[PDB]
Amino acid sequence: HDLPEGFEFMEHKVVNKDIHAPHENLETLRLTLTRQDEFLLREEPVKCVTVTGTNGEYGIYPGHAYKIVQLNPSPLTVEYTDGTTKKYFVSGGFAHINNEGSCDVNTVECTLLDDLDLAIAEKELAAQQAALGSAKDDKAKSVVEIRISVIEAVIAALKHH
Amino acid sequence: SSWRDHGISYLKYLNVCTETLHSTVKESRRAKYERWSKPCYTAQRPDGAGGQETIDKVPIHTKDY
Amino acid sequence: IALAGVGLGIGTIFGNLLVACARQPNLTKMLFNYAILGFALTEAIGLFALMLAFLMLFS
Amino acid sequence: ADRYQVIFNRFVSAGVQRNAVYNIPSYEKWKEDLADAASSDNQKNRYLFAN
Repeated sequence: HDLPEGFEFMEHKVVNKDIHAPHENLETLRLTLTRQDEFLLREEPVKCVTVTGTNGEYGIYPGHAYKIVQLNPSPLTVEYTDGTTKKYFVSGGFAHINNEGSCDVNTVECTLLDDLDLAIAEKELAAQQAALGSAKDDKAKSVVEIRISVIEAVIAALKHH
Repeated sequence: SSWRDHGISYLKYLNVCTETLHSTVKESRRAKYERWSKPCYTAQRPDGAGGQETIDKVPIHTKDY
Repeated sequence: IALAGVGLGIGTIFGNLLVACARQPNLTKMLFNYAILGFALTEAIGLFALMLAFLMLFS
Repeated sequence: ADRYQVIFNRFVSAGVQRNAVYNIPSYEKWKEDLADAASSDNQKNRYLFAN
C-alpha cells in the first residue's frame, strides 16, 4: 500500500539549469500565466513581461536570474516579439523566474484590464471611504484600507492608458 | 501594510483583494467572476441530537475579518 | 598610505566572497580562486607602493 | 501538527478515478529540508529554488 502523489499526474515539470553548464543566449521567454488552477497562457514565447512586485516593478527578459517575487494588486504587461502588448490586472500571487528562460506567474485572480470599468471603481472607492469612518474596529479599518488601495491601483492602471 | 499588525493573515488579504477586483469588473463579465468569490462554505460538527453545530474557528465573509 | 586603499580592498573582496558562498555553496571553488586572483592583483599595487617607499627610505 | 495530508480523487479519464495525496509538512520541517537542499549537494533539483 503506497498512495501516489498528485504531482505524479503532471508531466509538465520545471526545467532547472545546472550550476556548471555553458550559457545560452535566448530570444524568447516561456511565460505561464495562471489563475486559480487555470492557465491563460501555456509556455507562451514572449519578448518580455513587466510585473509589479512589492518592492517595485520588474522587467523580466530572457535569461533573468532565478528569483521569487511576491506580487501586489497591479497591472501585468506582456510584450511579444512581434510587437504586440497584452495587459492584465492581478490581485495578488507569486512570480517564479528561472534562469533557464521561464516565468510562472500564479495569481489568485488575473483579469483583462479591458474587463474593468472606471465608474464602478469610483463608486466603490467612495463607498469604502464612507465606510472607513464608520469602521467597527482596527481590523475593519485595515480591510477597508486594503480595498481602497486595490481600487486606487485599478483606477491608476486605467488612467495610465 | 497595516493589516499584518492586526493579525490578518495573507490568505484573507488575497480574498479581500480578489473580491474588490471582482467588484470593479464591468456589469457583463462580473456574472462569471463573481462565482469565484461568493462564500458558500461552512464548518459543521454532528451533535448528539443530530443538529449540525456550526463552528466559528474561521470567519467566512470578508466583513467578519 | 597607499596600502590603506589596498588592504581595505582585499577585505571588500573577501566580504563579498562570504556572501556569495552563502547563496551558492556549491560554487565555492571558483569564487575562492577569483578572490585569490583579486588579492594578488591588489598586492601588485601594494608591492609597487612598497618598492617606491623602499627606494625613498634606503636611498 | 507534523503534517497535513490531503487525500482526494484524481480524474485520469472518464472511467479512471485514482486516489492521490498531497503532503504539507510543518513550517519548521519544511524550513529544515529547504536549508539542507540549499546547502548540501543533495536535493540538487531544488538547490536553486531553496537558495
